Amino acid sequence: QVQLVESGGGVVQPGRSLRLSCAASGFTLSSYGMHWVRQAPGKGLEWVAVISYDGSNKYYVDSVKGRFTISRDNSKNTLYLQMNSLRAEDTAVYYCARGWAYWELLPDYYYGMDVWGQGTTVTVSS
Amino acid sequence: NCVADYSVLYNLAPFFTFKCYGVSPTKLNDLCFTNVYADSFVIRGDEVRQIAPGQTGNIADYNYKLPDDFTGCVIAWNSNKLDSKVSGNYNYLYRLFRKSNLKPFERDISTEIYQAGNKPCNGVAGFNCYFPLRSYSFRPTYGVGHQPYRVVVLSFELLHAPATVCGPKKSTNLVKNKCVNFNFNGLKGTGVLTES
Amino acid sequence: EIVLTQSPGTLSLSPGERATLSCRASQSVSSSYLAWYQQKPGQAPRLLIYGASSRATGFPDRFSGSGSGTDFTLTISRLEPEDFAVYYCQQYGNSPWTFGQGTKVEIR
Amino acid sequence: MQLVQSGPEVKKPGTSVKVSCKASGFTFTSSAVQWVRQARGQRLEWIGWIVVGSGNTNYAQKFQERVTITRDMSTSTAYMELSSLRSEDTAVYYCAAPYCSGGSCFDGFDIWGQGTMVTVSS
Amino acid sequence: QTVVTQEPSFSVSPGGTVTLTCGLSSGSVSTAYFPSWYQQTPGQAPRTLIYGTNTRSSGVPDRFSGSILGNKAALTITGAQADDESDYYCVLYMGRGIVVFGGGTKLTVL
Repeated sequence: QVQLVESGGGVVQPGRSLRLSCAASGFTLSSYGMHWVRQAPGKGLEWVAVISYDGSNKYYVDSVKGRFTISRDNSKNTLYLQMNSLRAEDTAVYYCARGWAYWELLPDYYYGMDVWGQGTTVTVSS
Repeated sequence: NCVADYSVLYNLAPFFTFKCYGVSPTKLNDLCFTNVYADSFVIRGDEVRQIAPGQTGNIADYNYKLPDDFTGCVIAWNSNKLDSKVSGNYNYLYRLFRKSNLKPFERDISTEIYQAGNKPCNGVAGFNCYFPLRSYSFRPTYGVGHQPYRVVVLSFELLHAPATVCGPKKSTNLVKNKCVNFNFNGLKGTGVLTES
Repeated sequence: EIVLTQSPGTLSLSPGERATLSCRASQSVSSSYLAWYQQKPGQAPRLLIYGASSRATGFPDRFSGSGSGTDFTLTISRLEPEDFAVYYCQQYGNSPWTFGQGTKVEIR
Repeated sequence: MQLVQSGPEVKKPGTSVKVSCKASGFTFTSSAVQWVRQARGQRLEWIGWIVVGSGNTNYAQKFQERVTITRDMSTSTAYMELSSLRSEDTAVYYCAAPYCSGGSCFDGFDIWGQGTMVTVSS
Repeated sequence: QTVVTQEPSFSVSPGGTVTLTCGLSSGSVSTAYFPSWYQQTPGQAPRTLIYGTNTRSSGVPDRFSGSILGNKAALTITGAQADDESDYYCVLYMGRGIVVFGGGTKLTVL
């Protein structure tokens, strides 16, 4: 079934790194775009990492420019969110959402976030 | 690298305007011209004539301009039932504040807001710094003025060196054992035909 | 959203003064988003100085001032006879474009 | 350069309002039209800013509702309608339209209107 | 940078019609902004409700419908249900991948 499962959550000390894994089942990653959403409890969701279907370009938010890296493996349909320079406020529940496909000709500022999994949170404290 | 026949293209939606420039709508199948580039999209009805080879207008200089020496033409039919939604299908839109006149057949892709110079708006999207596009409405019912018209603009090149789509069609039946002329595949001749 | 409350009200001056026309700002509104409107009673206000940055195309010379984010000040020196009417401090950038109170000057 | 309003109005208190500002002297394909509120010996007030190109408008806090503005592509004009206001509004409306040519143009509203005399009474 | 205008929390009895609002602080809202409305049950995964201001998600009832209201995006709820009490979030589109979320509204059902 079309599902995005996030693995790699836990306690990472400040200043360290982590490669958060996102495994996709049912659909092909190269045909759809992804959205990374940070959702802290009791507050609003926030957009961090997004990648197009073809990986032709990289988009992020200002707070995460040059400090988080997202990479893809289309050979086996896998996603690797590399975490760098973690801080205590990064603790939130992260969801991976799926963007629309090129099979349907859609305009730019591509629409996405149609389906997403349970998500996984991170813990950065010392 | 295929043969193209628009004889079957006669069968389409009743709203069908087929006017072409540089070639009459009948003599293309026999011709052996080079590659062809097409692109299509659905438009508000009133300006289907505003789009044409190289005339002024709000839409001509912003998203699509058509060269005057236009080898090829447009094919337009009605897709109102294919496009209109009860609440309105918000899916189509066009550049509205381009600070230039877009030439025919160049890629024009951008998503940043228009800025009229003067003062540094710096992405506030307030006054004198507007965001173009400003999508259509596509009401479930409306007159032909804003009726979504599916129009394809098609341009085939020339110079005959890259033979791409080309010609020879319209075959003919056979005769035997009679003095006749013939052109089997491009070679001309005359005489009698026999089983060899 | 309206906290301008320009200091000059109705004060009388003899010709050849050191007049200082000042507008405040509600927020840290960028320059060129202000306007000084000269309304003669009976007709519409006229735009002379916008944002205290540069003058308009054609208007009287030898008066111009550059202002801060919340203190736009200009100097009037030896004004001509008919520059005696209500002055409007006007704000751009904000929705709505709230308007100022008005400044009166006259002679003893 | 030229911006024209209507003349004086004598109107019955409470159906709607009709008022126009038609501009010229500049390219009206991309510009602004500014409506304000003024009255004889009265505080100046702001109405709105609109264009003909596409719907992009905001109002003051007390004029958010009971208001319509039609863009009116033709003849380089803009219409304000459907006041449903009160009777004590014998006030001036004014109009404003800056000049533009090519897209990069002035920011201020120098070409002001002349004013309208709206009178609703018994 | 712009901020979407939203309300903290609502309280409406079941079976009624309520309006959810999201607007643009930088100017008037056009449909090119692609408003989107999602429900966030606390501690769980959100479910797609409204994208494009005129389309539901697959299987969503006719109760949660979005629209445009002046310079505000409006989501209409008819026939409130006990499950409708949830956190709600808006999405606005700045070109080439800038999705913006506002304050979020806790629509509680009495």
